[PDB]
Parts: sequence; structure tokens; C-alpha cells
Amino acid sequence: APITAYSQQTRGLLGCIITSLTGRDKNQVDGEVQVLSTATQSFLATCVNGVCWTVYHGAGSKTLAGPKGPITQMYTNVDQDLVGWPAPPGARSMTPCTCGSSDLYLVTRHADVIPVRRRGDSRGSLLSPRPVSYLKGSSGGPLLCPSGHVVGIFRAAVCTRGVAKAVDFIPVESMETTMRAS
Amino acid sequence: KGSVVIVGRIILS
Ligand SMILES: C=C[C@@H]1C[C@]1(NC(=O)[C@@H]1C[C@@H](Oc2cc(-c3csc(NC(=O)C(C)C)n3)nc3c(Br)c(OC)ccc23)CN1C(=O)[C@@H](NC(=O)OC1CCCC1)C(C)(C)C)C(=O)O
Ligand code: NA
Repeated sequence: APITAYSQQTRGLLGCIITSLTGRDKNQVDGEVQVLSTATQSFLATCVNGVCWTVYHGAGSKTLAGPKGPITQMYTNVDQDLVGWPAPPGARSMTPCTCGSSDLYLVTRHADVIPVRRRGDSRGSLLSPRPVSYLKGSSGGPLLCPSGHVVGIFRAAVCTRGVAKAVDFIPVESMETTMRAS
Repeated sequence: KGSVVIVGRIILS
């Protein structure tokens, strides 16, 4: 595959509990994708045009801990399972893909890059199936075209008996709609 | 009242 990734951890269990309570994160931010956590779940945010986008079923209505304290959501759409906070400064903002390619790449929280075949506006087949457990925690993760532009973010896995054969995602078009409607 | 917290990042190339 063309696209590669790696991760870097920035916080541990105690620091996360504290930062959650204070809402103030002074760590330098970097990367195209942020790995997020709350008290109960982990998920990802993809930063696209100055906004870091993730799923509602992960973030709910919560603020994001920021350098100036908690950041309020700029966009909240419960029915599309989409939320967005203004992107922290060091976050590397990605570009929306508009040509729409056939072959897509899902970036997981493990920084693995998984080949996906687009099947429609918001659906993509895994070229080889993976355990559900392997994708869990990667909601909000980007689906990219080979060029590295973002076509959508990971929302739900299509699976049977613990095996995922396809993914449902929120298309960048959805992000347009939410921003305009607000 | 708890905030969502960045615990890591992923760098693309
Ligand atoms: C295995 C990993 C997958 C990526 C992952 N996602 C998830 O775990 C998501 C979260 C939840 O799915 C959704 C939640 C909400 C949702 C909105 S608000 C809300 N919650 C609240 O309001 C609470 C406060 C109660 N949930 N909206 C959705 C929408 Br809209 C969809 O539109 C097509 C599709 C799925 C949605 C279940 N799920 C799934 O992936 C589940 N799959 C599933 O629902 O099947 C999908 C439906 C569309 C294609 C097949 C399963 C693997 C757990 C069985 C994750 O890691 O979290
Ligand atoms: Na990798």
C-alpha cells in the first residue's frame, strides 16, 4: 500500500484521569490523527481543515481538553454520529478528497493501514476481513484515498460472529452539511 | 463534566 503510519503515546492512565477532570492539556499536539480517551472508551479524531472530527458515540457532548482549558464542540450531529472541535494548533490538518478513488485505506488506532474497497457513499469492503476486536477503538479514524486525502471517518463495523468484512463511515460530504447547517 | 483527552497521536506519510 502507498500510505503508512505510526503512533506515539503522549499520556498514561493517571495523567488522563487528571486531564479529564481539569480539562487542561498543555502537551504539544502533532499528527493527523489524535488518539482520544474518556473514562469508558477510546476512539480517534481526524483533523480536517482546522477541525478535529470524531464520533458522537465516543465523545458525546464533551469538551476536548485543551492548552487554554476545555474546548467546546463546534459541530454536534447526534443523528449522523458526528462531532467536531476546533483543531488544536499543532494538529496536522488533512485535505478532503473530492475526486473519490475506488481503493481506500483505513488508519486504525494501532497505526495499521487497512486496504478498503469503496462500495458506495458511506460503505467500504475490507479486502481481507479482520476481527472486530481489532477495529474497536478506531471509530473516528480516517479513510484515505491513495493520495492521502480524507474521504470519510470510520463509524461502524459490518460484522458477523466477531469478524468484520466491511466498514460504515461518515463521508467528508457529511462534514460539509453539518458545518453549513450550523 | 469530564473532558475527552488526547492520549496519543498517529503520524501519516
Ligand atoms: C468495531 C469498531 C467500530 C468503529 C466502532 N463503532 C461502533 O462500535 C459503532 C457504534 C454503534 O453504531 C452507531 C452508533 C450511533 C450513535 C449515534 S448517537 C450514539 N450514542 C449515544 O447517543 C449514546 C450517548 C447513547 N450512537 N450511530 C450510528 C449511525 Br448514525 C450509523 O449510521 C449508518 C451506523 C452505526 C451507528 C455500534 N457500532 C458498531 O460498529 C456495530 N455495528 C453496527 O452497528 O453495524 C453497522 C451499522 C451500519 C453498518 C453496519 C457493532 C460492530 C458494535 C456490532 C468503535 O470502535 O466504536
Ligand atoms: Na504503521
